[PDB]
Amino acid sequence: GAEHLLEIFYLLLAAQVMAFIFKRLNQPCVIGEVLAGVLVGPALLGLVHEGEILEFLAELGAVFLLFMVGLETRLKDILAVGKEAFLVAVLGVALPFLGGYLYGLEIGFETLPALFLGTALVATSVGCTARVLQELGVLSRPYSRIILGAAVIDDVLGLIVLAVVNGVAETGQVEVGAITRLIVLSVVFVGLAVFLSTLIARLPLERLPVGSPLGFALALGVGMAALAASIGLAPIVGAFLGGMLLSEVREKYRLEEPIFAIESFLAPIFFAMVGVRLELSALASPVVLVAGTVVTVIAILGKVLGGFLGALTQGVRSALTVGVGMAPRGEVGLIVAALGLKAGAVNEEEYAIVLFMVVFTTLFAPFALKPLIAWTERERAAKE
Amino acid sequence: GAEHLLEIFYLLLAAQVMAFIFKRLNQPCVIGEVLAGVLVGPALLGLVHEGEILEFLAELGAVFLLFMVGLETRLKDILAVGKEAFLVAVLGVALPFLGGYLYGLEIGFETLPALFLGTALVATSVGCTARVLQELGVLSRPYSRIILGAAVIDDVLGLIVLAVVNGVAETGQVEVGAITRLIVLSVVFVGLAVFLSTLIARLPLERLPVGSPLGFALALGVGMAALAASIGLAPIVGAFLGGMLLSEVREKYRLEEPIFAIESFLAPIFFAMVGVRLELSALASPVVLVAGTVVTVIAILGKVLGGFLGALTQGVRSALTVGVGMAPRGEVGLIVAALGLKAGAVNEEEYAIVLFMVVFTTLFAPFALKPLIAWTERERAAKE
Repeated sequence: GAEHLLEIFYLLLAAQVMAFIFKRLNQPCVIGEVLAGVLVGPALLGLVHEGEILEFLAELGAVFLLFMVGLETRLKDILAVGKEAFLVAVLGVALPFLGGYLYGLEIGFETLPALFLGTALVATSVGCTARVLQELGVLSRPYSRIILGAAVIDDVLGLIVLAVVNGVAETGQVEVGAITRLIVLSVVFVGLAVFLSTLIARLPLERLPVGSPLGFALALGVGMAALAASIGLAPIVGAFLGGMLLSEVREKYRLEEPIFAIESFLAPIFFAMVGVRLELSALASPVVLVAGTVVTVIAILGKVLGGFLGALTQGVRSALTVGVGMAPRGEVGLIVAALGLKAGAVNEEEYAIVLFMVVFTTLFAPFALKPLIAWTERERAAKE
Repeated sequence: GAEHLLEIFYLLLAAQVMAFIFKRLNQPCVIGEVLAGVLVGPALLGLVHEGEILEFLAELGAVFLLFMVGLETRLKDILAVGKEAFLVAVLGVALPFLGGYLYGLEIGFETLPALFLGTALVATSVGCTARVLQELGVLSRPYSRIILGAAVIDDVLGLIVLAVVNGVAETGQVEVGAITRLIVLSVVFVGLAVFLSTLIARLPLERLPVGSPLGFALALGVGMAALAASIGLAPIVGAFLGGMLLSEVREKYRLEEPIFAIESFLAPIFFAMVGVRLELSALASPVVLVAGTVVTVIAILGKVLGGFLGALTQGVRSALTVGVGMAPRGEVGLIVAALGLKAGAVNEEEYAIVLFMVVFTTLFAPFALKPLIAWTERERAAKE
């Protein structure tokens, strides 16, 4: 009711104000839209509290947020690259996950809670890294295609891991059987989506008893997510594949703009509500600060070697650009933390740590990647 | 959760299918988007049931639906007319309200429930009537401006009535004092909005600590609705005035399209959920059919004289065009019925009647108004 209408108004308003601040600070994405949630949240103001309704508008936020990403993914542009991206993607999953789990047990975690920190480090922000390259306008360059190409695959792998970890979360001590079934269910469904998505362009929706091409995209997006839930996979990342289907007809039917108008509404709520859950005790906690800073460096170095050994193919100057470029975590890492806390496998202390590092990784991207792209362009300006 | 994601998917899907059907039947608006709700609803299929979440997504639907209308209202175009529209608007409120209340007591209603049927007959669909004139492309003609101009004012008056009726609904036997306060609160707030809205064009949002002109429109829209609720006025119609503010800067900042992309998402849910609440007993009820058909004719004739005596100024040929043009009820009439049922002042039998006539009035508009506009154009083609 009007209880929540108010609450939403304070969420949107605070997010707008915090957004104007951070764009003026030249820190593009997924920072102020959280701290705005902290601000308007219980911890500081308390104009908004977490209700079941505002928890759902946070789901649609994450759903539409990854639906937008799945809509902007071209499977022509990626295939010309991804062989070298799939080398980075596998390293992108492998290196930081161990960094989370191994280091996690040393901070006194259990079996399950340790896996969640790893999965939180597995993810990569595909949204923020693209934003950085857009202003530079350098994205057309190949070393940018690898980073984004890997980031797409990596986020899909971050789902399957998270899905398995949650399968072990729901039911403890789960045998490898239920795990292996998710891996098969995931791979086939994705491959079927990829397979179907390639067959979409040849099939216009005109025969479908549909009232308009926008409506069908939505109805398909929510349906693809709901079906993913019935299979026992995260609905958030079940919509991303529903957008891969429509990514080829993206321009033809005029989708990208309106679907972004919806997403630009709901996506703020998701990032705020994640900030709402943060605590005063959580922020500035003596052990969290140390281990939070440490695990952050573990995340970077893991990505450096992962973005080097995997990107080693193209060049030295390029390999470094990929190592730093895969640094940001952002959206999915929150969908991990957000998922883990609600299942009850994530402690308030852990949630602080995850929200601590994602902030500092996103802070690190423009302060680092920006001069490197310049230096790579210089070396290529000589040898061309 | 995935319970509702599913439910939403069946709502959107059914609405899309029912929309393709009705557009093919040449019955433009707010018919299949309800019966789709009946279809997927308990009464027939039962894939969707009414939860608290899907009741809220029905509110945002009605909110964004009237926010869209308030955004498309120009206060330059209206002022050149409205003197003759305000003659129709007052008749538009006066005639059918008595038709509801007087006739209502004869069907065995009480004091309060009788007022709701009247208020349900007070409203006019501004959305459907505009749609009809768009295809004909005749809307630029003046006799179309009166109908729409009156329809805008009428819907604002339909709010204040409904607000008073609800004030008497919440607390029984309410003294004229609390009623008179709402009338003052309503008139001033609207006049202030109208006053402010005229002062908006001179003031671009550029100085506001805002991240983007879309975000501010939303945050303002929800805020204007939430503030309306705290005053004890329907939030649904508190957003309409928040869009009047932005109606002058409508084109400048590129709002109309994206805000319609959101509304084209949420607005279906509102019309479906209204259909969901309908009953098998409600549909095809022996007394409902009679009184439902009767009160429908009472609604038309009330609008005929109201759209004649008020529109009598321009011409005979035009006066008839207005009488029929004000026939459709649509959106707000549901917001009445929907409001009345939840407060508990509306019986299942009454809800049937209101949803019965709005269907038959909307059905009546194209089957009637269409040839009349032609005949008015012919008489004007001779005398020009």
